[PDB]
Amino acid sequence: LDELKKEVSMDDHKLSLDELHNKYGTDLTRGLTNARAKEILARDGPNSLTPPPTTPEWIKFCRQLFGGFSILLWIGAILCFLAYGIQAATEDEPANDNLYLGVVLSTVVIVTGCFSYYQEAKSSRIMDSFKNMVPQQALVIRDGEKSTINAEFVVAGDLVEVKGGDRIPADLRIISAHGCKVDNSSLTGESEPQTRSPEFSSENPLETRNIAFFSTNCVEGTARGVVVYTGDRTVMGRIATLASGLEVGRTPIAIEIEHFIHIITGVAVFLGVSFFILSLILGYSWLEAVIFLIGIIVANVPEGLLATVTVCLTLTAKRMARKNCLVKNLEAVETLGSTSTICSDKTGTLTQNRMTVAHMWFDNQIHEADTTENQSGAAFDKTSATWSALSRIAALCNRAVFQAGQDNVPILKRSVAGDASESALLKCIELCCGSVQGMRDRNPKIVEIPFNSTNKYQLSIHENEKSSESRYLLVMKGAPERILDRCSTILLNGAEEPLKEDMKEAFQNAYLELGGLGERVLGFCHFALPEDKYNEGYPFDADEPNFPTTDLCFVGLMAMIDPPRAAVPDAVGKCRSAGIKVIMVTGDHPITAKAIAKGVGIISEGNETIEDIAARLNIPIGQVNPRDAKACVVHGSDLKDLSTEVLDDILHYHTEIVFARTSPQQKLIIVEGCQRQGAIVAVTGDGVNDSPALKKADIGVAMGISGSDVSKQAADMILLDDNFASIVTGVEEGRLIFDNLKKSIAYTLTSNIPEITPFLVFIIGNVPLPLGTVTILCIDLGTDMVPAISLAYEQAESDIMKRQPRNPKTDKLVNERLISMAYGQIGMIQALGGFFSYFVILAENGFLPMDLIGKRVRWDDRWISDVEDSFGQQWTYEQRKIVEFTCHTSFFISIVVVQWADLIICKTRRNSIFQQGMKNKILIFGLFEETALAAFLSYCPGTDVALRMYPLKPSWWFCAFPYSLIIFLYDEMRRFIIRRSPGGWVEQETYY
Amino acid sequence: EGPDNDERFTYDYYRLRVVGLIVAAVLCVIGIIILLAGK
Amino acid sequence: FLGRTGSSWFKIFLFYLIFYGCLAGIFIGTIQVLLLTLSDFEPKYQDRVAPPGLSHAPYAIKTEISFSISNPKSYESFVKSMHKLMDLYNESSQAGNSPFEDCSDTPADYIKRGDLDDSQGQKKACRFSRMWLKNCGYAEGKPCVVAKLNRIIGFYPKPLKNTTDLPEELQANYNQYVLPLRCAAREKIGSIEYFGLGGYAGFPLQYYPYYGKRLQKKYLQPLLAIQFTNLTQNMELRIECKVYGENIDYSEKDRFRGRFEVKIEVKS
Ligand SMILES: *[C@@H]1O[C@H](CO)[C@@H](O[C@@H]2O[C@H](CO)[C@@H](O)[C@H](O)[C@H]2NC(C)=O)[C@H](O)[C@H]1NC(C)=O
Ligand SMILES: CC(C)CCC[C@@H](C)[C@H]1CC[C@H]2[C@@H]3CC=C4C[C@@H](O)CC[C@]4(C)[C@H]3CC[C@]12C
Ligand SMILES: *[C@@H]1O[C@H](CO)[C@@H](O)[C@H](O)[C@H]1NC(C)=O
Ligand SMILES: [K+]
Ligand SMILES: [K+]
Ligand SMILES: [Mg+2]
Ligand SMILES: [Rb+]
Repeated sequence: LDELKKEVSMDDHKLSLDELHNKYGTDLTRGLTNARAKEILARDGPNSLTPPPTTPEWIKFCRQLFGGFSILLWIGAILCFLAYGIQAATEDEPANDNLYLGVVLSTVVIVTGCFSYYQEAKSSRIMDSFKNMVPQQALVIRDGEKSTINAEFVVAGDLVEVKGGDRIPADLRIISAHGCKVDNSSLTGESEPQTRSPEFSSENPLETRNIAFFSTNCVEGTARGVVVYTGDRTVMGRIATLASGLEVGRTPIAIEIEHFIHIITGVAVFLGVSFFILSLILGYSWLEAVIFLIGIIVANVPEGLLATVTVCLTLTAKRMARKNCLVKNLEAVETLGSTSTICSDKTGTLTQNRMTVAHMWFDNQIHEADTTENQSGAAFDKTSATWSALSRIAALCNRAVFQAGQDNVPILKRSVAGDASESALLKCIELCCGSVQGMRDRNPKIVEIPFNSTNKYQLSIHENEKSSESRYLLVMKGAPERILDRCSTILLNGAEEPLKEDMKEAFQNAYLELGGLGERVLGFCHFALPEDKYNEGYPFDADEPNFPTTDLCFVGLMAMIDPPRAAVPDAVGKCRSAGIKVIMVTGDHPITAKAIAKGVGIISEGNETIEDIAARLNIPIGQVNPRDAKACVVHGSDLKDLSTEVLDDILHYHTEIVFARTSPQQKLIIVEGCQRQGAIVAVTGDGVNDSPALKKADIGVAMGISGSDVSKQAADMILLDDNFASIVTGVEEGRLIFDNLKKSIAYTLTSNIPEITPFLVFIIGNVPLPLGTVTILCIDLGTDMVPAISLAYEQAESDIMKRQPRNPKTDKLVNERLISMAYGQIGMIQALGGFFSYFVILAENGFLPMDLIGKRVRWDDRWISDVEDSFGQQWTYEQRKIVEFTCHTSFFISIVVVQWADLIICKTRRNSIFQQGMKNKILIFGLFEETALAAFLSYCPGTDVALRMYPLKPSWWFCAFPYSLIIFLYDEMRRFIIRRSPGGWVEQETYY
Repeated sequence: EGPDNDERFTYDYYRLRVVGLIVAAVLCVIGIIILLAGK
Repeated sequence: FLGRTGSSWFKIFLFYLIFYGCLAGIFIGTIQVLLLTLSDFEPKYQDRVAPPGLSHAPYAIKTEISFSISNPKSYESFVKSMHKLMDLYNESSQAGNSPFEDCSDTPADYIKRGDLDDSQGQKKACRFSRMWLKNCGYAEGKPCVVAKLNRIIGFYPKPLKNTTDLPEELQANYNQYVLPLRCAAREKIGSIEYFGLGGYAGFPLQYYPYYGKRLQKKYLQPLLAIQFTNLTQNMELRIECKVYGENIDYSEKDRFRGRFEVKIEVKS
């Protein structure tokens, strides 16, 4: 469906103005007829974007109500009402058991539904942001007259007019223009104004001057044009549809959840029906056969687990909110940890998005300035008298000014009225020479010639601030070579000197080096005009050369670039040390893209492209073995004629990849290419041209300050302070939460065994029921909750940023090793500790373990109010039941006591508690509150009715203590083996 | 005692409940203290 | 195979065999020590049987015994359980001076055979003749229910003293030696008739305290036969038999805590 939109567009900028009118039945001068425009409206439809059909929240909520655990809990809830129905008909049961348990279980499903619904959130308003880029109104020429109309009423063929400050209402063929410049950052991510004129200037319509696009704005001048595309058919309207239309897809974390749901659901249905038939064979009435099944359901399903996961995710997202990293989708909290490839935009993401002075060439020496936002570098020069001469030209031969009321904000961050290069120079001098306004007050400008297309230079004449002179100084800047052809002397370390071929060659060298760094280079020179030839009232003519512009003194060079953000180089290296592949994907030109790649460490030192090898060896590129080149730089124009299989080979064959001059669909294609190889991919960006890629990414991260509204709609995560170091933190947090989820899951599952085994022995042994159904829910929904959550606050056991990204095909959240430990080893020890306390309670009340076998028949018989114990005493029905429920209560408390040790062992997968310590305060809180809850549930009056919880005698609490301790020792010995031999036996069997 | 051994079939479940609830409360307070060591 | 290789499948079996073996051996060990802390003659706790339960022979479907007099197999169900109990109180079961003793044919005081020790043989229990149960196949019309006080080791059932007012106000009040049992329903549409030891409507205190199964096997607890020769027919009658005493109490939950709940209906 969207495969059409993933392709490069076709256009009609090649046609003549006249020819273009024939195609759209239009007038170049009079414009369309009121009737013809209305006709075309009904024909083509409105100049608007329609949002894609969404899934209502209704269906979204209910889709969770049927996912494995909820299905089993539904079967339980209904099976409760089943047994209740069968009762209400047969023998009038005045009880509330099956009825209430059926109500409780149905509530558990609904509430669990809210948790998973909260986790599976999708806040997407892509198409809405795009719609915000179409103006409310447009100016059209109809019947030879200009009028403002609803922009939706704009059709292909009419004559539209735009001027500085307004949004392009539709894709236009420029037919007339006067000084028109446009901001195409929507399509390129670059905000430098692009001229628009009627002349065709490139085969590529996205590069030609005679096309203006919807989603962009006119920055200055005026233009008229013929509408060629409207609504969804515009270049960026298609990007809108592509972006808004892209299928979301399941996250890595989501896939893991479903996976263990299958496992646990599997064992649940297995043991469920495996013992349902095992009971009927033993001659159990279907009346009972279902009651046992309900218990089996409740025992096997970890009722509180899915909600635990959600809370652990939420708590991890809260910590990241506190580092200026907003998470829109709870699952995106983990994806960053599983990320193996980052596709990053350059401008406004890796870079500050601001022309900044990078180097200066004066005194036959290359000086480097500090490009960082917060200025974390050092000085270059202050002493040289040459510097002050260059500094003066940079301030004086400059027409840029700071906007009013910025004195509060830092120099480099403040808004400037002017072109990017003049702003850069302004901020450079203001920083290291103080107030520039001061320099422009001490040296009043009397005449100037602003930068001309033809002159290729800008000159200014000022009254020298010096009192002993107060004469006229000439300054000029422009193209380095043009400035050179106008110089005779060079200000070396203070004093001038003739411009010999020697210094002239050093100039060329300096010029070539700076240009090689992808930096824009300017020349600077001045000339102190002779006093006798220029009186204090001498008039200077700016129109006609009234003053010399030759034999001037060359002062120096200055170079500039849109520099990396301070934290970016280090963040890139850190991603790469964690084994994450970092690719650059930018709408910017290749020379600039490549230079920043080396600056931030995308391309490491020494690595070459095929073009680099060819130039170094002075040989044809076809003569170069492409396998000798680990780095590559792909232009979008070449990308366009490559198949995906060939794109896949590029991705496979290079470690250091730069995709430059890419369109928005091309970014999507590169992302998909990476994913196709089985990689989890993150995208980082800030422009509307990142929207499709951000949507398709497993996780999209947008910049918060510099980011466009669209990009932040398309993302899963926002960096609110533009701190790229947050990606590094995000991946670290993502890995940590993945491990801690394992700990929390194992902990929760472990207590399933002591809830399952009592029901089994109840059938096979014919003893009184050791633990009840209600009692199970008091564990999974009550006591285990805070402890399970607390594992989310566990510190790393080792340097997680030192390991490679997990293999999502092999490294699962829940594997066989977890089940073996939780179900086969620790849970089994917990089961016994439960049974022990059960036998203790009964034996101390007169029913010794031996006489318990095959007694349930008489025990449950409501009409036998005289059962004989081991000592020959006789018990009524309600009397023995009180002891039985007291058994449920102590078995319950036994679970809590054995979960103490389990909580401590689940703390660490490898390390010892004596190494990791007990610095998790939430965990300790869990221990205290868990025990408080259990005690309250046993001793609070009335709980014997609502939950069948009975007061325990002090000695009862200590039954499971020896089992709780064996767990601690056992797991500590086991992990001691793991560490002592990384070999594999204990490791490959039990290492979560 | 002999025929007056009524105490043999008696248990102070009332005190046990009072003590049990005291303990539960104090464990609840202790937990808050440790948690609130930083929020 | 599914998971691993044969070599791995073996090792995982050798482990869980030794592992579960140890766990079973430990579990058993903790059961040993538990038993080692317990007496053979007396349970550690008795507060959960404390107030004695009162149970009867007619096995009630739901605290109810409804049947038809004009039908044979209508009551043959209740006669099965009635027989089961009384069959134990046979004279052939109580033979010789061992381990039985002839005790007062009239309600007497308690009998202490020492302590709960094995320092003596089987503590000798009082004989009880089912022949003390006058009038009661059993009552084919108007049932002859048999009551019973639940056995508790070292329990001395103490009758109420005639200090103040009483339900069966002072009638045949053998204050010193009888634990009374008065059945009731207002709703007085019946005819209560009690049979027992010495002809009294109670339990003779000479059968106490019970020394337990280990120290007193073949021991016999006193019975109290109750006959309802009601002149009514074809209606559910809620009859409650209540025992009175210093050590006797009741509960709204446990409807068998020192009392009966019988729903007789001679639907004939
Ligand atoms: C306990 O006493 C009952 C009294 O009914 C015995 O029942 C006797 O059963 C036999 C054989 O079935 C009959 O011939 C008699 O008529 C019954 N009564 C009597 C008085 O002998 C019963 O057998 C006795 N049980 C034991 C174990 O001795
Ligand atoms: C109540 C009692 C009788 C039930 C005992 C169940 C035992 C036999 C179960 C419980 C957990 C189980 C193990 C759980 C995990 C694994 C790892 C997997 O890669 C192979 C099977 C294996 C090794 C299972 C084998 C059987 C097992 C040990
Ligand atoms: C009980 O049986 C005796 C004979 O043993 C008889 O005289 C008497 O009438 C019976 N009593 C009743 C109330 O039927
Ligand atoms: K995404
Ligand atoms: K559990
Ligand atoms: Mg950008
Ligand atoms: Rb469970």
